[PDB]
Amino acid sequence: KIWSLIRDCSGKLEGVTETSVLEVLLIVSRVLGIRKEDLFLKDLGVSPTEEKRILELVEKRASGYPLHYILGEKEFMGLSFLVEEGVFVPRPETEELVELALELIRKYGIKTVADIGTGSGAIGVSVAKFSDAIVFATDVSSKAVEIARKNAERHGVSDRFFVRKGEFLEPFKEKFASIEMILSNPPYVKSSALFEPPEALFGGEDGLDFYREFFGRYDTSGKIVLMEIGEDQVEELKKIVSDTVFLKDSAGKYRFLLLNRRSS
Ligand SMILES: Nc1ncnc2c1ncn2[C@@H]1O[C@H](CSCC[C@H](N)C(=O)O)[C@@H](O)[C@H]1O
Repeated sequence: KIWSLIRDCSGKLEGVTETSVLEVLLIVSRVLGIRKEDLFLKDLGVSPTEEKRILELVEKRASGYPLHYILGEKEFMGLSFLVEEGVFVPRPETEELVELALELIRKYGIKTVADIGTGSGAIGVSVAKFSDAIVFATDVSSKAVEIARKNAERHGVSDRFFVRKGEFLEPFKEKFASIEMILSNPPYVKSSALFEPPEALFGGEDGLDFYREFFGRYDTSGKIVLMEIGEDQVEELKKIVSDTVFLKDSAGKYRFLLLNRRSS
């Protein structure tokens, strides 16, 4: 059977994953070359090369290597984002930033938006696909820039999502002024601490370098700045940026900084 294979592949993963069966289900679909809902048909056996690939990938995973890198894909705001080693894998917590972002575009009629450190493009691509905004996106990784460009093509929004390599908004200076809302899910981990990129997790000794450099260099008058943040960085953020508000996600951990300097 392939349902035994499935059940043995998973015990192998009551390590790294809490959701071993589902991760097995997904690794199986991907080798068999199939949509996940096809696993249920009859005449669904898995023939060698196949069974071969599955324990292969299955153990590459018991190790802690990322599922989504194996899968080549991660769903975020209901969309399929291509991901590969070198790109940060979108996290569920971040969908919250986007829905808050969307509520903001509707509330104000915002038309131009930026997404600092785009990664796979999860934030800006979703904002583009689900609103009328135009989005300027940046990443220091040329590998993120690439994948993000394709995810934009992949979702029909290359005409409203532009990514440029470089840091912060340095590559879009010509556009700084016209930008109404600045979005980011930047590195915020105490570097005073895994297969995702360092550039993407680490925020210096205290995990704030990113905000210190940003609110330090950019004049934000007239703009709405919405950024994801570490659970424990509120009190210290209140001193780099004094007029910000701070929201909790669906869980109750503070997760977002909102600095609304739009007017009237
Ligand atoms: N100063 C900086 N300017 C622009 N991008 C930066 C940067 N510092 C880190 N990055 C980028 O920030 C991203 C952080 S990970 C988050 C990626 C994506 N926004 C998501 O939410 O899934 C990485 O892709 C990294 O390349």
